[PDB]
Parts: sequence; C-alpha cells; structure tokens
Amino acid sequence: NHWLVFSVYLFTFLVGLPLNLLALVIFVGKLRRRPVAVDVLLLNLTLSDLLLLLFLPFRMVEAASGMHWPLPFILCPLSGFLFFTTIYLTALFLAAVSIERFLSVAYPLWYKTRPRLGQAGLVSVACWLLASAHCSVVYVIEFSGDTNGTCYLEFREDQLAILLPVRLEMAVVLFGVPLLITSYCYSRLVWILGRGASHRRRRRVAGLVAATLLNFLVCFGPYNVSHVVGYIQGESPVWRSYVLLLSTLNSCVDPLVYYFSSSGFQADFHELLR
Amino acid sequence: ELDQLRQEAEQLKNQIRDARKACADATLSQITNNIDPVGRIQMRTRRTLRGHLAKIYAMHWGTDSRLLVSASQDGKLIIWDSYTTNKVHAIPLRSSWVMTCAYAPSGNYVACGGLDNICSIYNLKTREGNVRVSRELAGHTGYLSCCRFLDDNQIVTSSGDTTCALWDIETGQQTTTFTGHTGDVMSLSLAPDTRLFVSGACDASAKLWDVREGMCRQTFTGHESDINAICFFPNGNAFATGSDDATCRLFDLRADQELMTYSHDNIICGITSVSFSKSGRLLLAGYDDFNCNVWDALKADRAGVLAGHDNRVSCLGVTDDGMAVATGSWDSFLKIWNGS
Amino acid sequence: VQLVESGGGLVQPGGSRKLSCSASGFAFSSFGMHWVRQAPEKGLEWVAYISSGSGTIYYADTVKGRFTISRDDPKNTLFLQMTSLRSEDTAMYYCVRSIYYYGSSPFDFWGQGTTLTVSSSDIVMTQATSSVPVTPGESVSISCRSSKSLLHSNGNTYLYWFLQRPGQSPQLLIYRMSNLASGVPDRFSGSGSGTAFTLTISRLEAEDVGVYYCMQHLEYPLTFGAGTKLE
Amino acid sequence: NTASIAQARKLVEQLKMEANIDRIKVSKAAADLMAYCEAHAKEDPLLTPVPASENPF
Amino acid sequence: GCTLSAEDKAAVERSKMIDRNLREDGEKAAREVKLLLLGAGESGKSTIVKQMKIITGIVETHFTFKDLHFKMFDVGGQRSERKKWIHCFEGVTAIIFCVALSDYDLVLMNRMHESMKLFDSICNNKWFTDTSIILFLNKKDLFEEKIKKSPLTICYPEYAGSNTYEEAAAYIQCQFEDLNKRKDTKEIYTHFTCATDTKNVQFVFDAVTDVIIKNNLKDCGLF
Ligand SMILES: CC1=C(C(=O)Nc2cc(Cl)ccc2Cl)[C@H](c2ccco2)C2=C(CCCC2=O)N1
Repeated sequence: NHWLVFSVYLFTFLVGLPLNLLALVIFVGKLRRRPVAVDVLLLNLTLSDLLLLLFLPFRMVEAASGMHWPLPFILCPLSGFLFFTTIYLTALFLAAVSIERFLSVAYPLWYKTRPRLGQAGLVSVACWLLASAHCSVVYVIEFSGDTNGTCYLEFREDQLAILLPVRLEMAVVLFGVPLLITSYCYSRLVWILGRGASHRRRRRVAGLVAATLLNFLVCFGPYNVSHVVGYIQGESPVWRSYVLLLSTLNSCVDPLVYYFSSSGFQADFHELLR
Repeated sequence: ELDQLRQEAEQLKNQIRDARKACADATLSQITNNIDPVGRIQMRTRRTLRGHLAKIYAMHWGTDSRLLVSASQDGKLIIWDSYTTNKVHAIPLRSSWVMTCAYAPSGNYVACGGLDNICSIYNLKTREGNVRVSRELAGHTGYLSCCRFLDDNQIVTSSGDTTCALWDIETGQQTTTFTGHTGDVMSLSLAPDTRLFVSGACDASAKLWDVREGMCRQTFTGHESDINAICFFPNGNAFATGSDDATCRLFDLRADQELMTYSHDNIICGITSVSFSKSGRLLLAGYDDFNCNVWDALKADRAGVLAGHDNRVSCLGVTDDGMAVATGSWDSFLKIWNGS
Repeated sequence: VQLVESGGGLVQPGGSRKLSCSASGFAFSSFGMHWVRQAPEKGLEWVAYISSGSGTIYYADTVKGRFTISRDDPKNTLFLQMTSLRSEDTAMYYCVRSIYYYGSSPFDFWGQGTTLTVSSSDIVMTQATSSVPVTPGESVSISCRSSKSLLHSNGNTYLYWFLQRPGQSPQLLIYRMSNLASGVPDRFSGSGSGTAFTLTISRLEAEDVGVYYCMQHLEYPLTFGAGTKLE
Repeated sequence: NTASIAQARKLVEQLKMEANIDRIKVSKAAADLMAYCEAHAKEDPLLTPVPASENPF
Repeated sequence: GCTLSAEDKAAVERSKMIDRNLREDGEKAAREVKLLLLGAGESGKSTIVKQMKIITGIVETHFTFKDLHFKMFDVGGQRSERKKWIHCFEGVTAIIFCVALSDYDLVLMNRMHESMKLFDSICNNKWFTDTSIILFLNKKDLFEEKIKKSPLTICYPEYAGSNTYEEAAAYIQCQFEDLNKRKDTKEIYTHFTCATDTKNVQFVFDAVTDVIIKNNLKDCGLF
C-alpha cells in the first residue's frame, strides 16, 4: 500500500528537483535579456513547481503509518493547501500560455505591435488568486467538524454535504474550462499554421500538441473522473493514491518538454552550463 | 615594359628580407626569460552599463579617463559616466549602421562613422541643451573604420576603399590621402605622441604613415589573413597587431620586424580591438569565443581570462591612467574591469 | 538662447498672479528651471525649481505649500502661479536654466526679470565684506564662508559665483570653484577649501563693477551670500 | 599595358623609399622595451592592484 | 544614505529620462520590419525598388503597407569585402535576393552562374542561418521573347526539358532552392514579378507575416 506510493514519490522528487532548479536559471536569464508574456507565464508555471516539490519532503517523509500524520494538526492544513493548489494552478497556467500562443500565430501583427507584459502579470496574479481561493474554500471547512485525528481521509457526516457540491464545482471549473480553452486554441493554432507553409512546421507543432494533450490526459484524467464519480457514488473514493502519483509525475515531465520544445531553449541550455 | 620593374621589386623585397634577417640575432623571449613572471591575475568587473539594445563598439574613453562614448546598431550614441553608471548624452544617429567611437582629446567632440560613407562630428559643449552635428565629412567609398582625433581640427579616418584620409573640422575638404593598402583598412590607433600613426589592412599588412609628410615609411607583413586590431605600445617604439586567426604579433618600430607572437592551441576564433596598458606589461585581446584574454607582452605566457560576457567581444579599451578596462560585445553590455 | 518673462505689476495682498517665462533658442525640455527673487534693496533669494519632465519640484521654506510651478514642453514656456501674496513678496523674479550632468554649468543663463509690487538646518552663507572700493588695474579678493563643509565625499566643491551689473541680469562666473564658465574672461578665478572660499580678480578692467553673489549647492535649499559690491 | 607601368613604378618607388632605413638591432629594441616597461611597472594598476580604499571602481 | 550629492540626483534623473527615451525608441524599432536587398548585377533591383516604394551608402526605403513599417537596405553601392560588414545585417526579418531570368546567355561564365555563388554565400552564411529569404525572378517578360531564340542548353548542359517558360522557370527555381543546404531550418519564398497585377508587395507582406509567425513561435514556445 505505501511501498507503491513512496517508491515512486522518492524517485519523482529526486529526478525532479535538479531539473526545475536548473530551468529557473535560464528562465531568470531570459527575463533578464528581454521580457515577453509567455516567458513570465511559464516562469510562474515553474516556481509553482518548485514550491510544490520543495514542500514535498514535508509530507513525503512520513512512512504513512496508518495514513496518519505524526506531526501536530496545525501543519497538515498548510501542506494540503499548498499541494492541492499547486496541482490545479498548472491547468490555469497552461490555459493562459495556450491563450497567448493562440494570438501569437492567429494575429501575429497584433502580438508584435502590442506587448502584453502587464496583462500577463495581472492575469497570472488573477489565476493565482482564483486557485488559492478555490483551494481555501475546501480546507477552511475541514478544520473541525465540531494521534487524535486524520487530515484528508474519511470524514464525518456534517461536512460531506458542504464539500461535495462545491468540490465538484471546483473540479469542473478548473478542469473542463482549461480543457476546452486549450484544445480550441491549439486546434486553431494547428489549423492556421497549416495554410500554405512547409511540411516540418506541421510535424514539429502537431506532434508536440498531440504529445502534450496525451500527457495532460494521462496526468489529470483518472483524478478528475474519480472526482466526478465520487459525486454519483456519494462517498469519497479509495482511488486517491495513484491519481496524486500522476499529478506528481506531471510536475517532473515538464522540464523534459521544456528542453526540446523550443530550439532557442536548447541553444541557451547548451552554452550556459559552464 | 613591366617585367623589369617586377624583377626589381622582387629583388628589393629580397634585399629588405636579408636586411631584416641580419639584425635578428636574439629574440624577445630569450631576453625576457630571466625576468619575474607576471603571475596569476584575478581582475573582476564592477559595473553594469545596461543601456543598449544592439552590438557595441564603445571605446576611446578620452583623456579624462572617466567618460565613455558608445555607438551601437540601434542608431544612438550614448555618453556614459563610468564612476556612477550614468548616461550623460543620447545623440540620435542618422544611420544606424556605425562602427566608430571617439571622444577627442579636448572632450568636446565625438566622431561617428560606419558603412554609410559619412563621418559625423558631434559637438558636446553647445549653448543649447542638445548635441548637434558640427561637420559632416564625405569622400570615402567604403565603410568607415576608426575616426581618430589628432587635434580639435584634424581627424584621420580609414575606410574600406583601401585608403586613409585626414580631414579638417573647419573645412569639409580632404587634406592628406594615403593610398598604399590593397585591402580594407581598420585598426588605426593614433600613436602615443600623435605625431605618427599606423593602420592594419585586410591583406595581412600593417603600414605606418607620416601625418605631415603624408607618405608611407614602414610596412610589416607577419600575419596570414586580415588584420582588425592595432595598438601602439604607449612607449612609442612598438605596436601590437591582431588578425582574424587567434594570434597577435608585436612589431618593433626601430627594428622594423616582428618581435614575438602570442598564440595558443586552445584558441581558434577571431581577434578584435587589441589594446595595451599604461606600462605595457599586459596586452588585452578581445577574442570571438565570448570572452577576452590578457597576455604578457614581455615573456609569452597568458595572465588571465575575462569571461564576463555573453556574445562575441567586439571592442576593448583602457583608460589613459590605466585605472580600468572597458569591454563591449554584441550582447549590448559594457563591462568595466578593475584590479583587486 | 533667450529667456523673457512677463506677468509683473502691482497686486493687492492675498491675490493670485502668474509669471510666464518663455524660452527661445535652446532645448527647454532638457533643462531644469529655477525661479529666484531679488528684493529691491536686499540680496538675492531663491524661490523654487522644477526638473526636466516635472520629476522633482522644490520650494524654499518661506514659499513651501503656497506657490505652484508648471512646465509645457510643446509651448516652450514656464509658469509659476502665486496665491495669497504678502508685502514681503515684492521682488524682481528671474527665471533661470540649469542642466545637471558631468561637467555641466548650472545657472549658466538667467532671464530678464519681472518687477512685482505688493502695496499695503539650512546652510547659511555669509560674506565678511559688503562693499570695498576698487580701481581699474588692481587685484581684488572676495571671501565667502559657509556654515557647512561644501566638500562632499566625491571630490568636488559646490560653489557658484554670480556677477550682477548695475542694470543687468546676474550671470554665472565660476561653478564648483574649479571651472570657468563659458564666455567669462580668464581674469576671474576661484579657490579655497570647505567652509572658507576665495575669489581672486586679477588685471581688473573697466565695465566689470557690480555685486558678487556666492551660491552653495549642497542641498536644494540653496542660500545666497551677502553680496560684495565693488565701485 | 599603359596603366600597369605607373602602378609598378609607384610600388618600386615606395619600396625604394622604404629600403634605406637606419634600423637597429632587435636585441637593443627589446632591451629598451623592457627598460620602459619595468620603469612604469609600479605606476600600472593593471599589473599591481591598487588598494580598495583608493580604488575609484 | 549619502544624500546623492544633490546635483547627482538630477543627473541620475536625467539618466532615467534618457533610459525612458531609449526604451521608447527600442520598442518603436522592434515593431519595424527590416529587409535586406541583394543582387548580382542590375537584377532588376531599381525596378523593384521604384515599384514597391509606393505600393554611395544605402538607399533606404521606409514604405508602409497595412499598418506595417518596412525597412529596406540596398548594399549594392559598396565595393569592398562583404564579410566585414555582413554581420551588421544579421538578425533581419528577411533577406530579399533578386535575380534576372534573362541572364543565362549574357556574360560579365554567365551572369546567373556568377549569381549562384553569391546566393550560396548568402544562404549558407553563419550569420544568416535562421533568416528566411525571399527570391525574386525578375525580367519575366524578357524571358518569353529571349528563350525562343536562345535555347537553354548554353547555360545548363544537363537540361533536356521542353523549351517553355513554365518549365524553364521551374527548373531555375528548383536549382536555386537546391543551393540551400539548411532547408531544415530555413525556407525560400520564390516569386515572379511583372509590370502588371503588382502583388509583389503583397507577396513580401505574406512572407514577412510568415517569418513573424515563425519567430513568435520560437518566442512563444512551440517551434
Ligand atoms: C501538457 C502540456 C501542454 C498543454 O497544455 N497540453 C494541452 C492541455 C489541454 Cl487542457 C488541451 C490540449 C493540449 Cl495540447 C503545454 C504544451 C503544449 C504544446 C507544447 O507544450 C506545456 C507543457 C509544459 C511545458 C510548457 C507548455 O507549454 N505540457
């Protein structure tokens, strides 16, 4: 039960920390040379990954003895809030970067003439605020229903009726809407890019788009379908183990696509390693 | 006919080579092998100078040894306060493509000239609040390189039309033209005493020209390709030369022959803007591998590496008093390096 | 270069009036502007200053929170608007220009002046001598004193010397007590150390008598000297 | 032709002017360079670092 | 903590004002498309410049089209070493290369063969390894009348196709594209010009839009 969780958790943490620690350096340098909205949104996507990964060892090193927290009850809400908000912030950040990439090609003159640095900053702050508020709603009720208790496990009867409606609402809003927005924007990207152009453009764009769609599905599909089916069943599902493992895998795979997604990133990466 | 003239020229070249080889009993390395080495140098930069958005050619500090003149491809000439990191003046340029920076000994004039075949003199001490063009010089059919500042009225320039020209500030007319080069002419450092000057062409030839007489007096051929870097060893009896290959050569003036060459097997890229120090111990070379190097101009061995840059270093210069060294590359960044 | 001012006259106490300084012949947008007042018989007194682009605006102690200033680059003019006037505000107002970079000459050019009549920790800078007879051909020394050491931790002193002819606007003579102003004859010179400065006039000629004023620039808040009159 | 003769004569004349130069021994010039270089060694901040207090940065 | 010495406060404020003007100028120039004009000989460069400017150094053209400010630089007036000043033009939006179709018989090796090596040196240049190139096939109307009398066998010894414009022009374009050894990272936009239905400006606009999309894709992640 805990072997499958912890063996993959340690591997993900160990293989992930250096990757994003490295990536932040090139992102900071890119912001230093010249600023662009996509770079700042991607940077916000990265420091969230650090904040999730650097806060991971607080909960990872627990031995899961009965799925209980040996630490006092005041520290579990912090770990739960941060870990749950970091996972849902990725969807909003992906939606924002896909939105920007949509007008990057659909209206190239509009993108080139009018910079959107301040707009990107304010929309990133708005996404942070929305994700934090949605995550806060959940744990501000879990604090008390009235080794002495457990956090994020089987609960009492009073708070389930409060949780499940708003819980499903949060799931729908923060999963389906980013799904539709990103799918529509990338479909129009690969449609416009195919009108009178070369053949390698379609490969290097559509293949990456399909790979990232498959990655997003693999990471956040089982989690959200379990979330939805919990509403019909009524009780909390027991499939909460692997759905978080895929979520952690998401935070680790992003460096890999970061490297070979853009040729400029490869050129910068191959030279600054000293 | 011309066959006898060519044969006479070849015989004269052979005689000159024999005369040069006659006075070559000992080399500089043998004499300098018995002196104390320069040792490790850990010079570091303490400056930012972030005001440009294009490639930088921002040398010729000036006599005051604190002000800087900076020309880039954005069409703006920036006057920098090195001590406090301040921009004194921002002069718009009619042509964005310029490779020239000068500050004049007086400091009231700035010369700019690139591939627009126009040399513009900007007046700094004007009664108004702006900087205006004081004189526009035309007559060159090639891209301008080096706009040295003999006096407040005389300016010598080199272009890509295999010639050099001395112009007057008051009258926009030619005064003295030097036509002895078979290639593009750059690297025209204006002596330590201003009475002479030397220029390095693109045919591996460096020729010295009299300012007053207006005729060539000495030529040096020790390189194997184009030359794009010349200093003048402020002692006044030697000068350094840099070419597109990773090698520098120091040519003596009185001996009229190459003294020694600085090169390494680990460097292959180009060389730009070779300049000396106030004493001559250190010779700083701006290489094209994104960093600069410091060579010992006495023995042979290297002294230090200045790796605080992103793009290829294109310009390098030192103050009159030798307090600090300015280095500029294509990353629109100027770095000022000082000793520990 | 020319600075001409208008808006003078006689005004009852407590009224509001504005002075317009129109600049013609130089870059007004790249030059900070100062307003300086002189009493009919007393010395020169600072009023206010506005930087280029209306970034930093400063007023003297007696005028703080009461006066206002403004600029407009396209029209190339300076306005200073005056509210709640008193009998102590009757003075000739000078609009002057100053530029601030390395090796600059602030207060190099002064305006023409406007006559205004009303009917009914600061550094002090004192001059020991108020009036001394002079002759055309001798050398004369003028001593200036300050309440604080004008030598800051940068290597330069912040002295300024101004000459006012009997009927002409003040003109800068030397700045920072180390450099001669443009268009000023080489006869004038200045020297000294912090808290004790001197100005030497050698080979004095005719058509140069007047009142000398000594200015500090350590802080804002600039105070003139007593003014040395030569005749 | 009739134009290359002038160029050849100009080159020969320039080489003739360059031919008679009172050059001196390379060793003597190197010794003079060493003497000047070591004479101003103490005044060069490049070789001898200045103290941080007196360093103008 | 040092009070900034009063006057240096105004000096640094002037520095900030200069920085503001500098960044305004940089932003203005960032939205300006830069095009480089190249040619072997005449190559119809003057005709293209005269036609598209309205619809001893550089004859710069600053014409506008659909709220886009285009910069054109002609370097045919300089007779010096090319590689010394060829790195100053690196990073341009696109490079325009004009070649005359009526140059496979006239000499001073015919003119088109001499243009092939210039095209190779420009396309294969290290500084131009990421800049798309727009090729113009000028003298289209002269080709119709001067291909019937002069066969194509004089220029290309290995050509055995039909002596028609629709095939000869395609063959010349095919070799011109075959001169590119970096096809995986660069593309060539070939267009024919004539003194009618002047879509050459529209073709330049389309190529500029395509290369802007290409660059923005690199800036915005994907490709
Ligand atoms: C999963 C994922 C992407 C994505 O957003 N995929 C996606 C999501 C939805 Cl909801 C619908 C359709 C799709 Cl294709 C995009 C992406 C797309 C192409 C290249 O990188 C993305 C990454 C991490 C690196 C930065 C980045 O940009 N990883």
